[PDB]
Amino acid sequence: ETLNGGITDMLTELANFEKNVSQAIHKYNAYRKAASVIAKYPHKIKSGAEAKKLPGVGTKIAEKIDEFLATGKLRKLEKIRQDDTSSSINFLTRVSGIGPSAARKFVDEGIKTLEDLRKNEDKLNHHQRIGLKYFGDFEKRIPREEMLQMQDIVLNEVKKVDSEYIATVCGSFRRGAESSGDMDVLLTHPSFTSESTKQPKLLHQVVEQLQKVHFITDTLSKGETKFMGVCQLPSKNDEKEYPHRRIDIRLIPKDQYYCGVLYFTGSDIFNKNMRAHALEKGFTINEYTIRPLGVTGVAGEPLPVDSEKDIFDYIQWKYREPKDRSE
DNA sequence: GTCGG
DNA sequence: GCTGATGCGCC
DNA sequence: CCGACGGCGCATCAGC
Ligand SMILES: Nc1ccn([C@H]2C[C@H](O)[C@@H](COP(=O)(O)OP(=O)(O)OP(=O)(O)O)O2)c(=O)n1
Ligand SMILES: [Cl-]
Ligand SMILES: [Cl-]
Ligand SMILES: [Mg+2]
Ligand SMILES: [Mg+2]
Ligand code: NA
Ligand code: NA
Ligand code: NA
Repeated sequence: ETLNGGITDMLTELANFEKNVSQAIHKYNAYRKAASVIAKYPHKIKSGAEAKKLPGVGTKIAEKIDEFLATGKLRKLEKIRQDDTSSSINFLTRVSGIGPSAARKFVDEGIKTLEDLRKNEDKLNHHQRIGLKYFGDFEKRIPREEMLQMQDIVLNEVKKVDSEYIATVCGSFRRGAESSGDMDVLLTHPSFTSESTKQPKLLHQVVEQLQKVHFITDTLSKGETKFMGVCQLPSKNDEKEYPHRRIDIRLIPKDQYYCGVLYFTGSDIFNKNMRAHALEKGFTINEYTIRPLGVTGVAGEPLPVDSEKDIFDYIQWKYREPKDRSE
């Protein structure tokens, strides 16, 4: 039981319908902003009107909140749940590497279930095949206890490649979450800055060492600065194995560490809303820089940054600890 | 879907 | 190959 | 067919 749990689950469910079925990404974003502001609200919502006062709730969402508050359900969602087609499209998007577009296509050709995907593996790309192979594993959360073991493995192996590397586990882990959806690792090295890429293969050396020791087991995508893949803790004899887990590693210029760690710590909705506040203050924020906004459209050169807090400072936000950036 | 130019 | 658009994903 | 909305890495396709 969470305070306005009913409402936020309804809106979250509709968000996912819009993104996955209607391919209406802004409606997705609207529903999520509403869910977010309502989850922050410290009172029980008693009407649509009350909700309408909040930023990002308008007429239509207020009417839905009135309906749900009177009846305990939403007709629109009942119909969507009874629609086999919608339900298949939505389910398939949960496979890593099947987005809304591929899900729709698969369903159009009558591929609607996990069994159907295994029968039509030849229709899937490498990434999708891996998402399917570990589907059950990727559904499951990682207890913090395991995240700590995984961190120890990563930091130790990284140190063995070169002790000038610094690896920081971000995402929900950094936000103090008791369980995590995956492992996000921010990487820096003194040879890679906004000025110069001096050393080649900097990210590659880490990935290959983590592969050598059989921690990283599969690669979904890979470039010079981002690794997206799979890893697994070692297990003991006749102990059942650990689930395979999703891992993301991001290599950021050392001199842009605070912008990177801010981005990688999230949450996602926090980030979008911090970046949104930046815009209405005449700045733009990415994982590399905070820049002031001109007029021609263009951003100006990066502003100096010496902490996560300095970024909040530019935009008139009081600092938020990582744990206070979750939903 | 909402908000604001 | 390029530029630009799309589809996958990340926080 | 009021348009903006947060921003970008990697992979792949279109029209050169
Ligand atoms: N668990 C199973 C069952 C059957 N098959 C085989 C038999 C067929 O050669 C092919 C599937 O053909 P179907 O058209 O029966 O499979 P569909 O998934 O299309 O049938 P449905 O309409 O029931 O979804 O795969 C399989 O690989 N695995
Ligand atoms: Cl939309
Ligand atoms: Cl920085
Ligand atoms: Mg994560
Ligand atoms: Mg996430
Ligand atoms: Na409102
Ligand atoms: Na997916
Ligand atoms: Na991740």
